[PDB]
Amino acid sequence: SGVEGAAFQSRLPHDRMTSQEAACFPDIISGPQQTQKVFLFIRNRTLQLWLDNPKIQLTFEATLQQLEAPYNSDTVLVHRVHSYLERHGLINFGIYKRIKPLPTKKTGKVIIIGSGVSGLAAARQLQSFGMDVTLLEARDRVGGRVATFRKGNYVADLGAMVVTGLGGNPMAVVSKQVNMELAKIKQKCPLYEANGQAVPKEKDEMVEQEFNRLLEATSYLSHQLDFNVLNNKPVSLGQALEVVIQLQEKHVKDEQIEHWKKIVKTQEELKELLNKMVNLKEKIKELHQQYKEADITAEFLVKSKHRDLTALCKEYDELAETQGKLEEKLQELEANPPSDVYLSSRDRQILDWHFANLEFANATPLSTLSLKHWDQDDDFEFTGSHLTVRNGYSCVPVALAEGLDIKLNTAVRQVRYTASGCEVIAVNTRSTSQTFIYKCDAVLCTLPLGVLKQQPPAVQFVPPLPEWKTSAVQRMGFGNLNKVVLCFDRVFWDPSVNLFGHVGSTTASRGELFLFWNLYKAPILLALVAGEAAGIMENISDDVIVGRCLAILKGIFGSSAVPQPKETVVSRWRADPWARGSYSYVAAGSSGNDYDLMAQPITPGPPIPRLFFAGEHTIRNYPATVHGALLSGLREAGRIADQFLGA
Ligand SMILES: Cc1cc2nc3c(=O)[nH]c(=O)nc-3n(C[C@H](O)[C@H](O)[C@H](O)COP(=O)(O)OP(=O)(O)OC[C@H]3O[C@@H](n4cnc5c(N)ncnc54)[C@H](O)[C@@H]3O)c2cc1C
Ligand SMILES: O=CCCc1cc(F)cc(F)c1OCc1ccccc1
Repeated sequence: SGVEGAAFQSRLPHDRMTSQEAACFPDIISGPQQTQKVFLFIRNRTLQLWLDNPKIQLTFEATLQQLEAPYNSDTVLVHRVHSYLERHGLINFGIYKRIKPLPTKKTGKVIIIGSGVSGLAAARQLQSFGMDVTLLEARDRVGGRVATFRKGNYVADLGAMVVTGLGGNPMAVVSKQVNMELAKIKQKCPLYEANGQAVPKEKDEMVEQEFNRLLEATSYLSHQLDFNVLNNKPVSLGQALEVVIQLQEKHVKDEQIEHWKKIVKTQEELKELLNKMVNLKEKIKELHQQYKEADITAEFLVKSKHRDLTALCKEYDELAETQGKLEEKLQELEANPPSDVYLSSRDRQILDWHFANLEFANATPLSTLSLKHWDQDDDFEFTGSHLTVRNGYSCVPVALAEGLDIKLNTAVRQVRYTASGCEVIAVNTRSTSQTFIYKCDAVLCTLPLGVLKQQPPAVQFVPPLPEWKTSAVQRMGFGNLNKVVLCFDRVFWDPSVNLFGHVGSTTASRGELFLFWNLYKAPILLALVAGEAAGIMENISDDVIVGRCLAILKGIFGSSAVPQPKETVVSRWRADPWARGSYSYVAAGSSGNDYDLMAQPITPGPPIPRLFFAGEHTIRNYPATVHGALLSGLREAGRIADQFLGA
């Protein structure tokens, strides 16, 4: 349906009130059910008006004018619902044409640290709400971990590049607003072994299905058997995977043992039976001779010796009947051995590609992921196919930056917050002698988790952050993932596949250049460096790592088919001082709850909150994504306006 679709697209149940709405509308939840349905229709229709045209501000008046009778008669309720949706960034978010120009006198000063998607999303909200907002950004550009390389006709994303399903995804709104060219990813992903040979289809399917089985077994261990703690330590996904593989190997060795036992027993029966048949020949050879050694007692002696001879001969033919039914049982047993091994050496390498793919998705070696919680956010996945941004994902933060007071090359060094306000201290990155002091009423910190983890600290908080916050910072995972960009003047790969895989030769290096992406107008290939390889490869120069790419590609397509690239770029996110990694993951011994602790604002002791937090590491249901960063900025903007302008 139409207004039901609008609730779904807003990640809301179309036919009941959320807890958040119950808090804000307690008179509605406690009142008659009929009025609750009116509330839900006003809410849903208001979201539909916005989602149907997110390029213009949806005002209260225009909401009222487009509601059909009887709904356009309860002016007060319509206003209450519009204001609530607006305050929480469910309408009039992103970048859109303002109908109401900005208030000329501001109310409250907010310093936002960092001009990534979360800081930008919050900044636009707070500016719409009539506040004085300034973003301090250490880089010479906006976007943070959205970072697009552009040169000539080449476009390639070094940070985020994939939009997950559009159903429920706020990026569907921003896409319409910014005019992103999205393109669905084709799922075919052929694999090539380290010698460049294609993986045969049957081995590809067999190994992939084994990967699915092994992973489901860890989830059974975790969520049915509650094997999550061992020797007082949290179990990791990698650790659980090693256990389920050990049991598969045990199973192979057992069935092998059973099979050898069947062989041996059959051999022993034949050995015994032949020995018995031997003695029966000796017994018949002795009688067959006493049949030639030969009257009335003689005419009856032949009858008796023929009766005796041919009975042993019938005994012997029957034993040769069992002799065949045994050595034919032996013959098919030797021809049907169970498997020698669980995984052939090549099978294992292929299985390690699927693990590498998973270390890509989580940005970290599997031995670091929480067995119990590594996928705690699964239930919030959007619907629809995934897409890539053919024109470069930077179009989103560049569009969101329009009209904001943004200070580039301005690195925050110290954040001071008291019950009387805040001071942010920053230095010019092009001239670190120049110092700046920004006074404000509130600070919104969107610093990446990697920067918050840095010891000694990059940014100093005065007073120091509370222990409950720093230990959450300490527990949470912050992973790494890197990309080599290869720009050619000609397409030598299969233009109709967006993905192909390189199967590494060893487990430890399985994430090295394991996945290639064909996404762009110009002849560009992105290769991923995942897992353990991601951090280690940053110590390799561009030319050497490009050379290793070209060797892989020369192995797959032929040495003469691969020309030298015209441009190359290599990300080093861990070594990047303004990121120190790629994105959070749920570390063993962490949980979703640490994401909630990260979102919690700080209040100076006895008072009102001064220091606020946004960023991909602060949103439990959508971590490590652009849409999660965006949603987190909208959330903190609502919280800050509630504090400084009233709920
Ligand atoms: C390699 C890679 C691949 C990814 N792929 C997937 C994908 O395809 N799709 C997806 O949805 N997500 C993906 N992500 C994750 C996604 O990009 C991030 O979750 C999101 O961009 C983070 O936004 P943020 O606002 O939380 O942080 P950021 O974008 O990092 O914003 C924080 C900002 O603070 C700035 N800053 C740092 N230190 C200081 C300081 N001292 N003073 C001032 N400013 C400072 C930084 O420069 C930055 O601009 C990927 C990320 C990376 C790096
Ligand atoms: O390019 C960087 C990948 C960024 C990323 C980080 C996430 F936490 C979740 C994602 F959806 C995602 O991007 C698409 C993706 C989906 C599944 C498996 C791997 C990647």
